[PDB]
Formats: sequence, structure tokens, C-alpha cells
Amino acid sequence: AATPAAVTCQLSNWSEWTDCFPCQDKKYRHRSLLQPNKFGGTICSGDIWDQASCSSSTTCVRQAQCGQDFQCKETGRCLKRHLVCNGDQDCLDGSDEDDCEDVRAIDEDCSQYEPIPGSQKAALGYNILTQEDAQSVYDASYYGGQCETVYNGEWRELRYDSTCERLYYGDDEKYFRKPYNFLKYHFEALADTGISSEFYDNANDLLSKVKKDKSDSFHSQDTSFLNELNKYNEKKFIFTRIFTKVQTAHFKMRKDDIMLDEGMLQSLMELPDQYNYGMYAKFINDYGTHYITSGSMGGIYEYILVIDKAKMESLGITSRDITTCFHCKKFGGGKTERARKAMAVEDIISRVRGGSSGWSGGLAQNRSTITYRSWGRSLKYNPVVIDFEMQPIHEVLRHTSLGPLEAKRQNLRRALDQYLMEFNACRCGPCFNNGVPILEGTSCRCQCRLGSLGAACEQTQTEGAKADGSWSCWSSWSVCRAGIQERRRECDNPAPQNGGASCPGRKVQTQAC
Amino acid sequence: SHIDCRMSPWSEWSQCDPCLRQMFRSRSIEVFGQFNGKRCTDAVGDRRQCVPTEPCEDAEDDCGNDFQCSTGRCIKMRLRCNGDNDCGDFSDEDDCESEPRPPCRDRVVEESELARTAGYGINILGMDPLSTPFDNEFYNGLCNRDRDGNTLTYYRRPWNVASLIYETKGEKNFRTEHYEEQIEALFLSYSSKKEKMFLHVKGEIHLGRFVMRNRDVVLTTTFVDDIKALPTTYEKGEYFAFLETYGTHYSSSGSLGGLYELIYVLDKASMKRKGVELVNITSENLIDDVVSLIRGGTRKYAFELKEKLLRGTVIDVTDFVNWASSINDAPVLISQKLSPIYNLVPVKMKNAHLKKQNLERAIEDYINEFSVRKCHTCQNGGTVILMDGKCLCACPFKFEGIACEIS
Amino acid sequence: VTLMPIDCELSSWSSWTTCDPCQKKRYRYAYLLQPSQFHGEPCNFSDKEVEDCVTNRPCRSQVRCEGFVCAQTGRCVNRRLLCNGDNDCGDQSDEANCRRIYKKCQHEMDQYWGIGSLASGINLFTNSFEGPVLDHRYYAGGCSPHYILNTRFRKPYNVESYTPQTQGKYEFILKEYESYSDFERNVTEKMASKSGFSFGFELGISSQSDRGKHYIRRTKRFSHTKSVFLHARSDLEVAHYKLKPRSLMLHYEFLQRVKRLPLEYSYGEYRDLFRDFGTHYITEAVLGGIYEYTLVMNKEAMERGDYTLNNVHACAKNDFKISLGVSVGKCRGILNEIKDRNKRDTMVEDLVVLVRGGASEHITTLAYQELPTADLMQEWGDAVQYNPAIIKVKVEPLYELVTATDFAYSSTVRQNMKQALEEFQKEVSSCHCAPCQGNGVPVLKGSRCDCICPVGSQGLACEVSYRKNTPIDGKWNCWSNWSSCSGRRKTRQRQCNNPPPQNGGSPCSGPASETLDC
Ligand SMILES: *[C@@H]1O[C@H](CO)[C@@H](O[C@@H]2O[C@H](CO)[C@@H](O)[C@H](O)[C@@H]2NC(C)=O)[C@H](O)[C@H]1NC(C)=O
Ligand SMILES: *[C@@H]1O[C@H](CO)[C@@H](O[C@@H]2O[C@H](CO)[C@@H](O)[C@H](O)[C@H]2NC(C)=O)[C@H](O)[C@H]1NC(C)=O
Ligand SMILES: *[C@@H]1O[C@H](CO)[C@@H](O[C@@H]2O[C@H](CO)[C@@H](O)[C@H](O)[C@H]2NC(C)=O)[C@H](O)[C@H]1NC(C)=O
Repeated sequence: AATPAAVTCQLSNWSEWTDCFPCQDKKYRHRSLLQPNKFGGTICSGDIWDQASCSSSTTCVRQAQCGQDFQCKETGRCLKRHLVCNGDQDCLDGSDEDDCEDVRAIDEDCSQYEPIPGSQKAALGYNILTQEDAQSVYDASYYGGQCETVYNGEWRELRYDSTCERLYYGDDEKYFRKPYNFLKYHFEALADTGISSEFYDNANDLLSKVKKDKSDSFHSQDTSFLNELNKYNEKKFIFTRIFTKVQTAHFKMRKDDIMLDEGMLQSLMELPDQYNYGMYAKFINDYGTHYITSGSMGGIYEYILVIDKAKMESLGITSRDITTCFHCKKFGGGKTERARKAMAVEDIISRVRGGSSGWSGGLAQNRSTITYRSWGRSLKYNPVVIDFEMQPIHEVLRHTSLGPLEAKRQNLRRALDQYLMEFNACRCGPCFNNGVPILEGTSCRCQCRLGSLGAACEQTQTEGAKADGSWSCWSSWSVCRAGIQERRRECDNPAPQNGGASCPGRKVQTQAC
Repeated sequence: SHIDCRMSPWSEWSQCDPCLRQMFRSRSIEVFGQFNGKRCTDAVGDRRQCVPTEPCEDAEDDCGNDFQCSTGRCIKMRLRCNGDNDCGDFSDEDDCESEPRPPCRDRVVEESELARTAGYGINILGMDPLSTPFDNEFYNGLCNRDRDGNTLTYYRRPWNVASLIYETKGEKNFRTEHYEEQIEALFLSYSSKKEKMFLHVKGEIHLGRFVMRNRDVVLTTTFVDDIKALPTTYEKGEYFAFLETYGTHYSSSGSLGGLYELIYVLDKASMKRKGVELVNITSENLIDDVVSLIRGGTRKYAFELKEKLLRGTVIDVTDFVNWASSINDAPVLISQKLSPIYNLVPVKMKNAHLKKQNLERAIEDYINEFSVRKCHTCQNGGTVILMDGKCLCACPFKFEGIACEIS
Repeated sequence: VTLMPIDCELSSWSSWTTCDPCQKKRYRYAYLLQPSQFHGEPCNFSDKEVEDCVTNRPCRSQVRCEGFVCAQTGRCVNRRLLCNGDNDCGDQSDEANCRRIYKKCQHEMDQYWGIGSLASGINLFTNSFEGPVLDHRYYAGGCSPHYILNTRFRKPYNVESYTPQTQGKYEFILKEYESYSDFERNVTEKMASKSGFSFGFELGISSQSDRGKHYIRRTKRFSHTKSVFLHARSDLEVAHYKLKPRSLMLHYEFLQRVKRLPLEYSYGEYRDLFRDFGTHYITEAVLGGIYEYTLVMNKEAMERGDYTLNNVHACAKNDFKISLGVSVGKCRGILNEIKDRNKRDTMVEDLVVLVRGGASEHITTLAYQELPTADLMQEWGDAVQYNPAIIKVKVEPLYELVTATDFAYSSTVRQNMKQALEEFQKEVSSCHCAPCQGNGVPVLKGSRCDCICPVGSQGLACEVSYRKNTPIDGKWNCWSNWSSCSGRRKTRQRQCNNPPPQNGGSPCSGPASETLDC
């Protein structure tokens, strides 16, 4: 297939300005992304979202969001008053700890233990369309005046006192303070390894030779026929997979009274109770489509090696020769042809998620007792989120201290339903040759595996290889004429190029009117 | 012939900008100077001193109850007396003489260099990173300590960087392909031998991602000042010079890391050819092509590995580890999420929205005005390339020349 | 299409329950009818719904505390536990405003390593820890000297013993098997015949006929099979833990969540309770670590080789001489030759390694494919002291913590928990899922089901493997409903994965049918 053409990124006209929000003095408007730039071509310089200063002509009547609870000046966080002067700055304002005459208002003597390292990523939102962290959803630094600690089972750390010759383990970091949002943070050292290795090698050879000769002479006649065929076939296949998954933590996020991040809190209160797609779209784009509520903290290594070699060689030759003598005359003719074809293809992917750039690179280069041990050591210090569960960004609202918010929650649900089918990677065009389409902001890429090059991964150093189809985007919803609505999608973006897998899911979708 | 580049007439002069004491002209680049014509190095815009026709509508504003520094930035009072330099030239701290209270109470915290550089400016034209427009030395009075992760040194995350997570990854990806054929057969006849080999190796290391704060973001004084010193009218050259010095985008998020890559390709063919018209030919050609690339890490290890990589020498993992460890000292922005630079133009500024719009339009014109689209076609369909101020194309085949005009 | 994503289904709502007199709320819930699987759509996280109420009736006040009330927590604590020098509240209320604090535990004392893990409840059906249910930092005095080596510990009030009953069992079994068999033949035929006549008579006549024939056949066949089984396991035990039988001090969080349980039965709330804290708590456990290594090698090579040859010759010459002379030499032959060779080499290897307890350095180096050095096994077992796994567990269901000492309507809550737990065991079973391919195991994971694909299998359903066929183990479908009372019975069709296909593996577990008194 020849290269597809560039398209220019294209946006709809501006929606009208929202009325100037009384507490914010800001107008907002959105465009919608009518086309990303796809296979190169002019990117939009226009953003999808825009905001402008504007005096509202009307006061922030709603500013009294909270009463008896202590509300910070900078930010709508409303604290249960025992937290005021509790010794911990429970909002960025710090006003809850300002002018505190009563030092004995401090809740507890906890601060010697620092927060769990790496606990912050569990806070961050997640964007399923880009697999990227967002802004914080949870307040990763909030303790609610509590002093829940966590026994760090890896606390042992060798120390040598030269003056004593004592060789001992330094007690430091024996415990960590658990942030309030974490229901649990179970340190639990596990490892599981799985290897498979399969070798299939077959070689076949045939030869077949015929001679057919007749001589009849007195005048002399002599006829000879030869037919010979040789045909060689060899197929060699090696596949080996190594999955070594190491775990050091299981963490779970409280389902009750989730203390939203201050920035999230503000951004949320700013949303109108009326539906405005641009506002909620911006919210999702900032905090992500999804927030996380289950975790393991780990290192992972995966090694895959696939080698196919095939060689086929054939020779065919025939001759017929004939003779008439007594003057003498000689003739002959026939067919002969010769061919050899051979190919080998080999690839490896070695990837490590885990706790040090140096040793995780080393282990990505070189598997051994040395790289496994030193990478395992490094996982002591920089473990990584190895698996997580998540929920739509809107479901937090049900679980917040704030209450129903149900207008906002339904608005956010609608907005999400749209956004997931506006900024969807499917709308980037056909990435050939198992390239992965990616839509970042208003722009598309195809990420190409190493066999492929070019804007669409279209050109390949070899001429044809099994590559899979992928879905087109969903069509628009039908009109629902009955109480039911339809939507349609085809496995043609691209079609399976060389009889790769047809893409598995539904061809047809249907919906309540 | 070569085609000498061409430029528009000057625009009309603008009116005098009453606060800027200046008037301006625009000049489109009609033709880039294909085929090694005259380079169009001349400036796309021009400006002249003017005695202003009307009084300046001042660019200063009353920050009210906010502290107004020696520089134009205004900050909330609690940031005075932090010990931290929350403004320009400690003016928020020189405003303070007694009862200093660091938010890093009773402890010392390292300044992270990766945090300091986060938010790199980017120019879309070659995606060159410019310096961060963010003032990453502003903590807003917090002491959020994070480990370097590759080291136990704890560093204070600056206010602008919502996240800096050492989500370390390492990868090696390898592929080899080998193909070989031997073929034996007015009329034309030929017999041939053919062999194709491709080898592709790249490795990636990821040191961590920064995410810049979506909101409440505090910028360098020079950046905001350069938005103040901007014509309010659309003035192609003045916004182009702004985009050229700050870039049309910033990384709102990015991954730091290191990267290496090696490509090897060999193609070998042998042909014998005989033709008759109502000749005998023997030919051998070999093409062997190797490229080696490394990005990031300290020069010593980076280059030692890259040379040892380029040779068939087997790399001792110790040197690869020494490079991957030194990536902690000299990272490279291997990826970013790009937001238009005008999203940093702060709301609550004089003509803020208008300057936003004008930057949007200037970026439009800049993409367009330096578009290769207006170069002449390649004669053999090779890639047209826009050099600095001249345009050409290149082709890999035997068809060759400054426009591939011959073969 | 082979796969077809199946979306989550969950029932219509229950009725609203009546308004809870204490919670001044009412509740509604739904059952998960079908977990989402194979990238199906997941249902909204709203299997529970809640409403507020008018206080149609009052209810009992919260249970009287005869002790001191910890201000923030409201932990009822004994007045002897004030000015104690210990926080018994989870809060400073006990020690707040004390004129003199009498430090009892003046010495340097550590907590028992991992003791706070054991205070976590477990989901028995998942065997996975959940929220904290017991407060193992409550000491209630104590301060008896407990030592391990030179390190002295302060035991929690809840814990009866934590004692270093060290033990270790290693187990190594290596089985190598070889067979080869070789078969050859060589076989040859040659035939030669001559017949000629030559006579004088004048006249002369001569004739000669020549015949040659050769046949050759060879056959070769070779089979080589090489099989290795290597299973190694280390069971290390480092401490014995037992919880006290009685008067346990619950964790605040669990306490409160219990306090919020509705007095009327509505499954959704006890479900959420188990999903937060699980179903059971650990009364007695053996703490230590596991290492287990299991390698399987099968190397099978076969060669077949055949050779066939035929040769035929004929020449005849007849010559008659009387001057007159006439002769004909007539000769013909065919050669036939066939060679046929077929070779196959197959190697199938799989390894699984499994480690629990100890430091990540040792855990991962043991997770490499090589059997360890005795030194690294020593280092691992040293580090298991400080971060052990739980090898053996003896558990009691969490309702046994619900005690009148803490909760109004204790009996009612207890009974509700029994009922809810019984329903929960049904609703969380893996039996509900559609079967994996590829001998995959469906692990239900909340509202969606994940196939844990074995070593050598890949994809959402483990549908990708290079192995053509491999034994599929049988999997039960969900046990039937309770048979109507004339006696009580259930049945299991052993169907959900068919045991026989693809050289089907083990049949399912027993029982296929289960029967009871009503
Ligand atoms: C077609 O041209 C061939 C070379 O272009 C030629 O091959 C040459 O033959 C020479 C002997 O006659 C030999 O010494 C020399 O090395 C050479 N071989 C090669 C590979 O170039 C062919 O003979 C010629 N064909 C005919 C029919 O003359
Ligand atoms: C991984 O890297 C190590 C270190 O460079 C390699 O160790 C060598 O191993 C070979 C045997 O495989 C020995 O002959 C060398 O003496 C070893 N060198 C050192 C410094 O110990 C190892 O070979 C590498 N393994 C792989 C698979 O690349
Ligand atoms: C079939 O004939 C071949 C050829 O003679 C035999 O193989 C030879 O055996 C002799 C004696 O063992 C060796 O000295 C030769 O080197 C062998 N040659 C080859 C090519 O194998 C073979 O053993 C015979 N097989 C049977 C079943 O009779």
C-alpha cells in the first residue's frame, strides 16, 4: 500500500463564551477537534479550550460554601476543627496552623516518620487514552491528624562503626507514616518467575532420477532420455518467554471521605452545575479519565525471543538426445532450471520496569545472576506501580466528603462518554504493520515497531508480512426511531493486511434512546 | 538555473505603539531560494523608533494587598519571610527582617536539577528544547521532599512541578532480517544473485516523568516581561521573535531518559545480462551502511559505549550500567506533551486574551511562513528539505544532484 | 470471531429497605449477574445506593462507655490507662492534660516484625489482606520483658504469643530419563543372464541377448527422547503467632465501619464491609518463607531415511552372414533412483519459580532461573526473620469480633454478617466466569474476570500459544441452588471448562454433588 496523505489538523469554530463566572471572573469557550493532523501535515496552533478574564457584574454569592467547618482562605478545603492547630498544615494556606496560641493543640507526635516513598503516584489520576499520569486526585500528603504507621520490612541497612568494629543494621526508616487516603499499604515481598522455551526444527530432502535409453543400429539410431528432480525444505523455529514479577507492596485507597487534592477541589468547585462540555473536558484532561483504587508495588522484567529460519532449494533438469548416423546427424534438447531461496527473521524485546536506571538498563541488556541480584537490590529504593485497578474519574465524587454533587457527577459522566470518543486513538488513521496509533492533544502519531518506517509505518524493509487489522472509530449514533439506537464499526482501519488477526470485538453497537 | 529567493514588499508601517515608542513592518517570504539560489536571510520584520502620537496606557497594575516585588511579580504575603527566594532578587525576603520561618522547618533539602529544568520550552521547528519558562525555584512555601530514587538524596519538589516520579524503565529492542536468493534463467535475458540483510537495535532508558501544574503556575520574570513588551497589535516580526526566543510550545509533561540506537543494513546483488534487438553484461554492486547514535549520559561513558556499540565488539554490561547510571547526571527530554506557549500567558493581565489570540495567529503564520510547502518539487521525488534560508531536496538512488536532476 | 467481549451485567435494584432508625438512611443494592470479561464493558461502580431519611423513629444510643472516652476516637479505655506514658486512644486524649505521666516502658522496645500485618483482616476466598481490623499497637500496660536474641520487644495487648519457633524443611527431587532406538537395513539384488546362438551351415547365423538387473533398498529410522524433571522447595518457619482468644481491641477504622452497618439486613453494606476488611481474621499463624523451583524438559528427536534403486539392461544382437551381411544391435535400459530423508527436532521446556518472604534482593536473585548458592539461601533465610510471609493460617470469621462490649444489637449485626458472608461466598466465586482458553484460570477481580494464563500462553483468553495441543483441566461450573427442602442438596456439572479436551488434564475436584439437612 502506498503512503497515505497528510491531513491538516482542523477545529470547529469557537463555541460562544460562557457567562462570566461570578467567583472566577473568567469567560470560557471550547472548540472541538474536527480532525487531527494524522499522517503529518499542519498541526493546529489553536487549542481546543480557551479562557478569558471578565468582571462578572455580580458577586460570588456562593462563596459561603462552608459554615461550622474551618475553611482555609486560599482554598475551599473545609476541615473538622480538631485539625485546626493540630500541628500539621492541613491545607496549602496553612491558616489552620496560623496564629495557634495553643501549641498543645497538636494532635500527636508523629512527624519523625516520613511519608511512604512512592505513595504520591497512587494519588495521581490516570488517562486511559494516553496511559499518562494526570494531576493529583488524592491528597498524598494528608494525614487527618492520625498517626497510622507502616512497618517497612526492608529497613535493614548495614553500617560499620570503625571505632567499634561493630557491623550492624541502621534502624532508620523502620516505619513510614501512612497517608490518610491509604486504607492499607501492605509490605509483602513476593516473586514469581515463568519461562517457556520451544524448539521446532524439521528438514526434508528428496531425489528422483529417471534414465530411459534405447539404441537400434545396423544406419545407426540411438535415443536417450533423462529426468531428475531434487527438492530441499528446512524450517527452524525458536520461541522463549521470561516473565519475572517482583512485588514489595500492596496498597488500597480508602473508599470513604476521600480527601481530594486541593487543586482538584478548586477545579471541581469551579465547574458549573449546568452541563458545559468544554469545562468538564478540561477537567478530565487535567485530572485524567480515571483514578486509581488498588495497587501493587514491584519490579517487572519480561524477555521475548522469536527466531524463524526457512530454506528451500530445488533443481530440475531433463534431456532427450537422438542420433542418426550412416554422414551423421545429432540432436537433443530439454528443460533445466535452478533456484535457491532462503530467509531468516529474528527479534527480541527486553524491558524492565523497576528501581534503578543503571541496573534496569543493565538487566535490559544482560540477564544474569548479577543483573537480577543488583536490580533486585535497586528495587528496595525505587519500586514502581506494577499493577493497579481504576474507576472512572467521576466515581470519586460519590465517595468524597462533599456529598452528592450529582449534577456535577452526571455532567462529568456525559462529558467522559463524549471525550472517550472524541480524543480516541482510533481517530488517528490506519497505522500499518502493527503500528500503534497515538493521539496526543490534537496530533497523531503511529509508533512503529522496528520492522516499519514512515509516518504510517507503511513502508517495510521486506515486502509482505502478517500484520493485524484494527477497528475504525465508531460511526455516529443513529437516530433512535424506536426506543433503541444503533452504532456501527468496521474492522478496516486497517483491514488485516496479510491475514493477520481480524480485530475481535463487536462490529455493531446499540443503545437506549 | 538556480532560482533566487524572493520576498514580499514591506508592509505598510504600523501606527506607533504608544507604550512601545515603535512602529513595525511585515515582509512575507515569497520564495525560499530553491536550487541553491540566493539565500533569504533577510529579516521577516522591521521596526522603527517613533515619538508616540498618544499617551501610554500604562502596563503597570495595582496588585492591591499583594506584595509587589522589585520585579513586576506580585505574591501573597505569607511568602514574604520564607527564607526561600519567592520573588526576584530575594525582594520578598529583603522585605523581611525578623521572625524568618522556613517551611522546611528544622531540616535541609536538596534542590533537584531535574525539577529546575522541568517545563522545557520547545520550538516545533526541529522540536528543539528551549529553557523552561517556569520559575522552578518557587516553592510557594511548601517542603514536599522526594527521593531522587536512583539516590536516597531527598529533594524539595518546586511548586510548578505537580509530579516528578522516577518511574524507571529500561528497554532493549533488537531485530534482524536476512534474505538471500540465487536465480538463473528482440529479447532480454538475465541471471542474478540477490541478498538483503537488515539489523536494527535501539535501547531506551526512562529516568522519570515530570508533570507541570495545570493551574496557579508561576513563571519567570523575564517571560512575563517579554509578554508585556509586545505590541498588542498583531506585528508578525515581533511575535515571531518572541516565539523564536521562547518556542511555540512548552512541555506540559515529559519523560527524561537516555537513548542509544544502532542500525546496520547490507544489500548485495550480482547480475549478468544479455540483450538482442531485432550485448553481454557483468555487474557487481555492494552497499553497506551503518549508523550509531547515543543521546544522554556523561560524555565519557556515552561515547565509550557508543564506540564499543558501533564495533562488533561485545559490550561488557559494566560499561552499559555505568552509562545508564550517568544518565542520572545528564538526562535528555526523550518525550513530551506539548501545550501552546500562549496558554502560559496569564489571565489577569492587560490585553491578556488579545495577546493569546495574537500568539495563536503568529504561530499559524510561522508554521505557514517557514513551511517547505512553497519550495519547488524535487525532480525525482526525493525529500525536499528546508535548510537555513535555502531549500533543496535529496535522493538516495543513482538519481542525484542538488535537485536529483540527473541519474 | 473467536473471542467476543462479554459486558458486565448486574441485576435490577433491590427494593429500598425501610429507613434505618440509627443511620437515618435507607439502602438499595444490586447483584453482579455477570462479570465483564475479555475486554468487555465494565459496569458502573454503583451496585450500592443510599438515601437519607426522616427520623421516622428513634433508636438506641451508642453503647455506654464505663471507662474514659478518647475525645477524637471515642475509644472506651480504662482509667488506669491515663497518664500511662502510652497512647491507648490512637489519639492523645488519654495522656492529654496529665499532671504526671508515669512511663512504664522506659526501656528501648521494638514491635514484633510484621505484627501489624497480622492485624489486617483477610479475604479468605482470595487469601488476600485487607483493611486493619485489630489494633496491635494498643499495649494496655504490658511491659513484660520479651526478648529475641538480644533484641527486646513490647508485645501488643491483643497478642498472646509471638515466639521464634524456627524450623526448616528442604526438598529436592531430580528425575532424568533417556531412551534411544535405532533401526537400519541394507538389501541388494543383482541378476545377470546371457543366451546366444552361433552356428554354421553355406550359411551362418548368430544371435546374442544380454540381460542385467540390479535392485537395492535401504531403510533407516531413529528416535531419541530425553526428559528432565527437577522440583526443589524450601519451607522456612521463623515465628509462631497467636492472637488472644478474648476481649480484643479493634482498630478504629473497623470499629467505625461496623458502627455504620444498617440494623436491617441489606446485603450491599456487609458486602462493602468485606470488600474493605475481608471476611476473616488471623487467630494463629506460622510466619516464614517459601522457595519453590520446578523445571520440565522434553527433548524428542526423530530421523527417517529411505533409499530405493532399480537398474535394468537389455541388448540383443542377431547377425546372419552368407557376399551378404546384415546385422542389428538393439539395446535399451532404464535406471530408477529415489532418496527420501525426514528429520524432526523438538525441545519443550518450562520453568516456574516462586518465592515468599525476605528482602527484594534475595527474592529476585532466587527468582532467577538458576538454583541458588547456599550462601544466598542463608542470606534469604536471615532476611525472612524481619519480613516473613504467613505460611500457615488459622482464621475466625470477622463477625466473631462483633461483641456487645462494643456494639448495640450485637446479635442482630452478627446474624446479618453470617447471612451476608454466605451470600458473599457465592457472589465472589470464580465459578461465575466464562472459561479461559489455553488452560487459563479465571480469577474474578471485582466486577471483571482475569484469565491468569500459564507459562507459555498469552492474550486476554490465553488464546495465543505455539503449542498445538496441551491438556485442559476440568473446571466446575457454579454449584446449583439449594434443592427444595426434603433434604437439601446441590450439584456441580464439572462443565465450565470441559476436562477431556486437548488431551484433557485432570478431571475436576470432587464433590460433583453436595447434600445436607435443610
Ligand atoms: C559474457 O560476459 C562475461 C563477462 O562479462 C564472460 O565471462 C568471462 O569469461 C571469460 C572466459 O571467456 C572468463 O575468463 C572471465 O572470468 C569471465 N567471467 C566472468 C564471471 O566475468 C562470458 O564468457 C560472456 N559470455 C559469452 C557467451 O561469451
Ligand atoms: C552478562 O554480562 C556478564 C558481565 O559482562 C557476562 O559475564 C561473562 O560471562 C562469560 C560466560 O558467559 C564469562 O566467560 C566471562 O568471564 C564473564 N565476565 C565477567 C566479567 O564475569 C555474561 O557473559 C553476560 N551474559 C549474557 C547472556 O550476555
Ligand atoms: C549399510 O551400508 C553402509 C555402507 O557400507 C554402512 O555404513 C558403513 O559401515 C561401515 C562399517 O560399519 C563403515 O566402515 C562405513 O564408514 C559406513 N559408511 C557409511 C556411509 O555409513 C551401514 O552400516 C550399512 N547398514 C546396514 C544396516 O547394513
